[PDB]
Amino acid sequence: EVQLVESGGGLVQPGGSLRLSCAASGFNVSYYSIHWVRQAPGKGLEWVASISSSSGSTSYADSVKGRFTISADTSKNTAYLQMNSLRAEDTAVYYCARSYWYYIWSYSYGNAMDYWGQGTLVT
Amino acid sequence: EEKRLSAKKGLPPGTLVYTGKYREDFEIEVMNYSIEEFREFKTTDVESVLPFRDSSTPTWINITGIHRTDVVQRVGEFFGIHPLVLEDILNVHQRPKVEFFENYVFIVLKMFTYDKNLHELESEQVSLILTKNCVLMFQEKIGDVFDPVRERIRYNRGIIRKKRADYLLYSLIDALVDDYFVLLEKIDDEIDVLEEEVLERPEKETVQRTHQLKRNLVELRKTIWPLREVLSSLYRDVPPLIEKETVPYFRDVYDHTIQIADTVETFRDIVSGLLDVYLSSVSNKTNEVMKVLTIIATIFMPLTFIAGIYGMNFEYMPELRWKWGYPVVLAVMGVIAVIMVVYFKKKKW
Amino acid sequence: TLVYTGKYREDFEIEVMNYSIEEFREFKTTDVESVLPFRDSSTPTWINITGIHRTDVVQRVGEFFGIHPLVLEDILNVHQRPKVEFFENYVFIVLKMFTYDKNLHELESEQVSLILTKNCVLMFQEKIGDVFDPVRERIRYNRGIIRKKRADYLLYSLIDALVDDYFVLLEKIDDEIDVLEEEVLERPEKETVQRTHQLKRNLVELRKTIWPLREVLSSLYRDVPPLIEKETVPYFRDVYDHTIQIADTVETFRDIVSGLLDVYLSSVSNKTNEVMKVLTIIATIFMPLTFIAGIYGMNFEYMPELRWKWGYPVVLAVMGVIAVIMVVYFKKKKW
Amino acid sequence: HMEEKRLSAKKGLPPGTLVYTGKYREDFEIEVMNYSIEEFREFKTTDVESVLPFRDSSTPTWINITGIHRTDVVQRVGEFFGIHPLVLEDILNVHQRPKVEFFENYVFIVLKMFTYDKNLHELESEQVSLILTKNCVLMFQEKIGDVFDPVRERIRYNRGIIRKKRADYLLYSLIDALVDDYFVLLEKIDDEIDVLEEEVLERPEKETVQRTHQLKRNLVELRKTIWPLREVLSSLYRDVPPLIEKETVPYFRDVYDHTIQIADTVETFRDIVSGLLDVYLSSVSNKTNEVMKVLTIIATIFMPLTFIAGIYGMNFEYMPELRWKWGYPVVLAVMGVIAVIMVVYFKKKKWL
Amino acid sequence: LVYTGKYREDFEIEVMNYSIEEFREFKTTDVESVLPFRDSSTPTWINITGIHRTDVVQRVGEFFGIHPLVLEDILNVHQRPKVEFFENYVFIVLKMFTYDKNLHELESEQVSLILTKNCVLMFQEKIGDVFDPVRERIRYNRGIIRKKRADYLLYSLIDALVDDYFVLLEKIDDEIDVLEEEVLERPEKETVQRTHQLKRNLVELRKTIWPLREVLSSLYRDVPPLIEKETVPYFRDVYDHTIQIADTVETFRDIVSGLLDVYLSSVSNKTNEVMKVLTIIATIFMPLTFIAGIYGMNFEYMPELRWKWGYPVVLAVMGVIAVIMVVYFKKKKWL
Amino acid sequence: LREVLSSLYRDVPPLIEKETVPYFRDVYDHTIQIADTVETFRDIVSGLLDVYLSSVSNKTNEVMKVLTIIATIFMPLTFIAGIYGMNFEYMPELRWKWGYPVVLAVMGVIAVIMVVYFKKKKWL
Amino acid sequence: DIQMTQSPSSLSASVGDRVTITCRASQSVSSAVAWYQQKPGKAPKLLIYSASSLYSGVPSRFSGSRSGTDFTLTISSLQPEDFATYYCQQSSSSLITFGQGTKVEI
Ligand SMILES: [Mg+2]
Ligand SMILES: [Mg+2]
Ligand SMILES: [Mg+2]
Repeated sequence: EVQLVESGGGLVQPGGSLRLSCAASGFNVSYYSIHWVRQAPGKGLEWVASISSSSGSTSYADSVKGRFTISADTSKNTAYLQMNSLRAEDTAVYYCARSYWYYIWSYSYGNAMDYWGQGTLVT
Repeated sequence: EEKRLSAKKGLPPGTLVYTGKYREDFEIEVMNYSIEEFREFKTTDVESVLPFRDSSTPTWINITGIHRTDVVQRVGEFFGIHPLVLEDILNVHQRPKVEFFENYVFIVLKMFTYDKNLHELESEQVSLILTKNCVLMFQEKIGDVFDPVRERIRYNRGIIRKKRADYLLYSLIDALVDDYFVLLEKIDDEIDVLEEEVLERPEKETVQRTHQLKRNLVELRKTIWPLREVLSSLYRDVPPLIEKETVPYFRDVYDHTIQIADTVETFRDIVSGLLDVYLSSVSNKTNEVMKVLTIIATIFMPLTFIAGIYGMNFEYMPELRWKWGYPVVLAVMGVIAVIMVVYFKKKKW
Repeated sequence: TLVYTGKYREDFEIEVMNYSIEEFREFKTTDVESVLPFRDSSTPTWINITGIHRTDVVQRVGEFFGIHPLVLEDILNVHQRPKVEFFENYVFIVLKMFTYDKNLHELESEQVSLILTKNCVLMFQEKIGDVFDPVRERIRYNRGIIRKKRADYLLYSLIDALVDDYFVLLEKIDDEIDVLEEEVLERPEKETVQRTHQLKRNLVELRKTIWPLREVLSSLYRDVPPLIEKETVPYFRDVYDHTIQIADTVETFRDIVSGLLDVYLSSVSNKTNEVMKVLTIIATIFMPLTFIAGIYGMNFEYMPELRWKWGYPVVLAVMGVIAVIMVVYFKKKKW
Repeated sequence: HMEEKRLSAKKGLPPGTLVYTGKYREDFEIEVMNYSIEEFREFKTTDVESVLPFRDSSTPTWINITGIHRTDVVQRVGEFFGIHPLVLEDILNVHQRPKVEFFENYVFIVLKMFTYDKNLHELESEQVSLILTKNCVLMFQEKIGDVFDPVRERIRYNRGIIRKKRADYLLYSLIDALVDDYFVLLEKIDDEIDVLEEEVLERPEKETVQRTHQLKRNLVELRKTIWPLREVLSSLYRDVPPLIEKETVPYFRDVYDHTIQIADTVETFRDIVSGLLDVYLSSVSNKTNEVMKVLTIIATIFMPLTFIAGIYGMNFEYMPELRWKWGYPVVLAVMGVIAVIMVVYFKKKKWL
Repeated sequence: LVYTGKYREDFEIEVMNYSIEEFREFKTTDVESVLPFRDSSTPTWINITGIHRTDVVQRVGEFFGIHPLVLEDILNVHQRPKVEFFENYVFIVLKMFTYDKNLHELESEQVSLILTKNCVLMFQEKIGDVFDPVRERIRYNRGIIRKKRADYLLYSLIDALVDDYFVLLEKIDDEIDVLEEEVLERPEKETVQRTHQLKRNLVELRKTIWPLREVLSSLYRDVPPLIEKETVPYFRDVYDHTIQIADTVETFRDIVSGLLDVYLSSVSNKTNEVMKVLTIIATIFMPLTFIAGIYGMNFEYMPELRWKWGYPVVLAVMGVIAVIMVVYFKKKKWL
Repeated sequence: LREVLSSLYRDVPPLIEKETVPYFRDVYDHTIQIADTVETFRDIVSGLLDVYLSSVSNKTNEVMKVLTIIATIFMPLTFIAGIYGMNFEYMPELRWKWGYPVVLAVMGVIAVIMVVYFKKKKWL
Repeated sequence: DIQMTQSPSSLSASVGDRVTITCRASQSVSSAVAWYQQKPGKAPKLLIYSASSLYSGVPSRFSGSRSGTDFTLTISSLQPEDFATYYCQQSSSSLITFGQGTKVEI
């Protein structure tokens, strides 16, 4: 019922720029947080960015801070990730994930990604 | 009550977080009933439930599964429910409370289930909102106590079908209190079993079960006192939403809660008595074991001393070859054993 | 498939009484076929069935009358608390008789069922002997107003007789509690402990039986069943009040016996002092002398005791001196 | 009795009989205290027809019937004042908890007075019932002795504002005096707890545990009585029945707060008694442990030495051991060193 | 009339009339000298210490038009705090609590406060009070107390009482610190009794706070005609101070409960440790001595005397037994 | 600290100015979070201590049981062996039957009888 | 920055035997640790969240634990279909950090 579909990648020159679109179906982007997770060829998962479209709060990993800008359109039900000054190391299978917050103590909260997209390749 | 939603730390502002532990299931039941007909409707689509807000006839909406914060947010936004009320709905670690607003009344209640063969007490928070002609009700998981009200609406039994939504709120609260009584009966049966077991055989499982029961009773007390307070608040004034015809019923439920509180306090006292009984019984058993050990020690250590006598390789034995030396020392043996047995019998050991 | 529960299966007897405002007749028979035409009569009757082990009989009567099976397993299930069942054609009530034995204190309970059907009342007993003899005596000797009423008054008479037997049980338990408290206070003994424990268990069983029965009577009178006539509501109300009395007495009696148990179990202290002092002094006296006696068990070619004269008196004197020193030091520590 | 308020049916009694339930049948007396803004009167009689006419008296009056074993007097007063028979049954029923019932013409309250007895560690309650009808307050008592002497003194000596106000203020004053005597009872219980603490901490006698247990039972019974009293006061303050006049309603808030205080104090006293039991058990265990010290040290310094003696006290052959020269002093020094090491180990253990 | 005070030796009368234009203080016990001060327009604060002589209090009450029952209440000692409002005067009774070092005793001292128009009368059971800073400030002409009326004097005295409570709470805090150090360092019966005395005194403080809360609440909520404004915020501040005192007392109660739990745990641990060491040595060495006693036979024909050098075999068996006994303790988590 | 923050966002003197009030409200909510967590931790820790008492106090009984059984079994047997073996050794010289196996059989019979007598009332 | 040390880097085991995968955090992360399973050429699937709570729709053999700063993932009765790579993910901070991975092989 819930699907996340990514598009907008595959090939770019070093120092180039492109945008990856995550399409949300079955849920509203403003009631959840959307994360971008990338997996380098023959490597492990690495977290990139996350946006809570209700308030527009953005958090970036130190690796791609400033270079990548994440945004979300509520009416379109889509969240974007516009990369800039993209390097050779940035190549990976960029996944789009949906997460929900849970409760541990009154002071500590955690979130876990439950639904994942199929991912797209960027080179 | 306040316009500004509370600002938690580490969370983006304006976020609502489900607090409990249940995420398996989600379902929305709607039971719209009138003076002459009723309707039942079980779906997972919030949109088919939203138009029931403005229906003249009373409506009962049961949204089970509040881990879907989106459904709660949509229902609250459409019904005009304040964001802080939604935050209180999603917060589970919260004692029962009642809040009065201009267009609705918000009630926080708690259910309870007791498990047999594995004595654990579980809680589930249910929230009720009485807006206009509708009674919204939010649940953590499938499984509730309001099945009798469902069947009464289905079969047009009682005066529920001919009344407004405030009587439905009454029916739900009274059913909850009734299952509180059922829980108390289950706990009383468990207390009787524990009483017999502790009074007959003190073990580690006995204290484990008794202490778990004590913790459960403290939890029940902490839950039941605010529930009495909120029912008091429901029958004292309740100006805007609840009609003056339904207040005797709320008074009845308030009396029932008083009885429940009395019963749980009695159970607490009985369990404390059980703990004291276990301690006394264990002390008595250790005293009996000490009695036995001291009996054998006192009747055998002097025996070992007299065995050590005539066990030293000295040159000069007075009875080196005296006839009947072994019989005479065995006579001393028997005499000492008999006299110590008699002496210990004087003190009734 | 119905399974029986009663341990004994020795006897089985069927009897039935047909009483009317004009005439009266009672019938006794062994075959199950003879009771079939009695229901067809308009006059209220009362079929007494002793022994539920005969499963073919209960199956036949259940299928003929129009009784749901679950009622049949409930009648077959002895191990169950009293309850009431409201069905559109009949009301199903199960109760529990009680027998108390003196000079040997046990509490034996025998389940009894009651089905009220239009103009006939069905009851399924477990063994011979019951507490409904006064009802039969009143039927035979034209005592009271039972014949002038319908079967609801018969059900009332049955329940009232059972409650009366409960009152008699309470009298016997009153005597037991009095003698038990007097004996425990006068002399605490292990047999008194066993009696107190048995009495507490018996009172617990009584409570578990009587508290649901009060709710049963409340359902019989307050709910206004369609089969029960409005004229018999006050009588069921009176039986409900009698059950209130029984419950209050049971709670008071359990409070008394629990207080007795607590008072008995309060005092355990003296052992930890007395027996432990005895053990410590005995061990501390006799271990050192044993050590002095055993050190001479050393096997060697040369040892001083061999050459020393009167070695045995010397070692005995040393051991006695050590024992005297230890016992004197014991008075410093008291006990 | 809530359902339709009918007269209950007993088994050993004729249907309509009212039976006194308590144990006190000694004294009977009727005392009246009729007062106004300026004039007041009072008298003591054993004739109830001398107090029947006061039902229609305009001035506030206080009829006080002591001794309810006289069921005839209670029934006559109920018949003349129009009291429901179930209310009379509750009045004569002593084994009961405090309650309040509001009727269209009168208010019925049940309360309790305790009297803790020193040197006989038990407390006994006496039931007092009040009926506030029209302009008269009916008071029923079991025996001689009550806590309402300050109210009588206030009426006699024109203290406070009691003379100006009506009968509902008299009811307020009576409940206030009763809860004040509850405070006095709690003070006496505190004194008993002080004595029990001294006994526990000084000499662990045999009867001290029995005294702790009976004090705990007393606190349990006190809680069981006081909680319904709080229910009564909350109902009086919050349900505002017509007979209270809405002008004396704030005067019940003080009494409600007082009952809350009394309940909290009872809870704290119960906790203190339980802590005293814990300390007593700890002291007993410490004594047994002091015995353990000696027993354990003796055993742990003597058993290995006798074990060595037993090992050496054996008879084999064909082995160059056992029979030796100067080996006995060697073994002597061996267990001397063992004993010294054990004493040193005890010095580390901080006992002996 | 009847007086049951604990102290009777001391008796002194103080009068202290203060004003911005001039200041005055009076001494000695002249009973007739205090009467004319009631006519002064300037506020006056008559301080009376020693009520065992009822004649002076009787005379001053009669001249001031006070009800005899109020005077009897003044003569009482075990009176809970209360406030009584009358057309001409208000009756305030409170407690003064003093704490002495080297003894863990909480002592009570009842003080009464009545003000009429401008004259304020005290009633002291014993010489000594915590109003010394207030009278010193009056003498030194500090603050706005001299430009206000007697209501501000009553507020100042109550504030001084609350400050005395605060001082008592920090003294008990230091007490708790010392006893915590002792219990975590060295446990003994005296430490137990001292900590439990803290517990009881904290319970007493909790008990006494509530009537103070009630009297203050009535005082600033009933807005009496006699107390004409300029008192609400100050009484509310005193109320907040009482709230803070209650919170501090609750925290101290938690601390002392923890201390008592610690002591009980220590006693249990010591008992477990001694039993542990005794049992370990018993089980490791008693069986070995039993085997040695078995092999201590003196038989002329002993078949087990010679078994292929069985001496090292037997000691190896003993060592194996000791090792497995120690291991079994380790397996079930003993040490 | 919660009371302080409450004062800051509620009394709002002119020095603090109106624009910074929501930030103080946020800090107040953070203090609320902290206090709730501290109270929950206090409850958990108080619960933990009672578990320790529930654990260690259930060990002395077993230790005492094993000590009692080993002592009551091995002391009388030690006495029997001491009687049958001494330096005095004034005993029937002739062996008759197998004396040592008979003594061992008696030892085992006594031990089995003592074991059977124990745990009859489950005191152990 | 918070780093999760997932040891061992790779493990091999048979079918039907208990397998535990542990993970350690550089500093104090309370309990916001989740476990994911990524089969080759597929998106990950969440199995455990809150370090001890089994995500809905996941078989009950999977389980997790937390010991202070140490977190472990256990498979009580391994199945042939449980062969993939597993990651420990802290979420205490807003800068989510994953673990290295632990591929389970025959
Ligand atoms: Mg011992
Ligand atoms: Mg020997
Ligand atoms: Mg020898």
